[PDB]
Amino acid sequence: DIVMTQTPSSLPVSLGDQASISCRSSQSIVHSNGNTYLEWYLQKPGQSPKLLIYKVSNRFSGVPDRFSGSGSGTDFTLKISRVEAEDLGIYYCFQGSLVPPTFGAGTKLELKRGGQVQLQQSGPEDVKPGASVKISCKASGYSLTTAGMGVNWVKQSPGKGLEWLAHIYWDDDKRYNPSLKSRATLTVDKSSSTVYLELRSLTSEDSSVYYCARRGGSSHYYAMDYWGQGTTVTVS
Repeated sequence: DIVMTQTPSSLPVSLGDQASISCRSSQSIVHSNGNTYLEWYLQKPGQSPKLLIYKVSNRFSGVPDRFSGSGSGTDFTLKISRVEAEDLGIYYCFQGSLVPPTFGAGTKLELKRGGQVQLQQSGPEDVKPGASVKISCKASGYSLTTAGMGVNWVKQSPGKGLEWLAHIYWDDDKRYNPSLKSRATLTVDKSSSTVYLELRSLTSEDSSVYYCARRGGSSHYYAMDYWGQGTTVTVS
């Protein structure tokens, strides 16, 4: 099992400053075919994460020239040349090359003090311990069955960071994270283009925000280029 290590935990900066974040893997992240799948995501304070960099070197569309991938092998570094007010948030590094894809611990960029594809998620669910939940993600602006498309489910707990939960593929290949102890079930409604995640036995540990994200094409190297706004699940 693979562990991403994000070196700076904090790294406060001032506007217009060089910024560098590092990520290091417990094993070589590379794939049987010619490829390291490593991504950099930005999460601004009140919002879902968003894709910055994929295939370790590549800027996703809309991402300004400030950002650069600059990694190889077991060691990768994201760099911002000139920091702007927009660039403030928590940065996560992500490996997609192995079976339980793992996120980095995060790095929070904060100011120094002084001197049309869309994914829609169902509403919040409050439930009692032992109960079950079914949350939905409705994709529009594209087709779930298009080659290369997939849907990842990722969970964010307070303080526990980002954790990968499950995946469904355009051929309806469904894979889960053994951490869930087979309590998860993915299903699909093709005509409504809606993917359903079901959690079977709930404890307070399962209380988190649940995001669904689209693994992009083979063009984006299966980086998650579009995210839902999240669904808050709360266990009494």
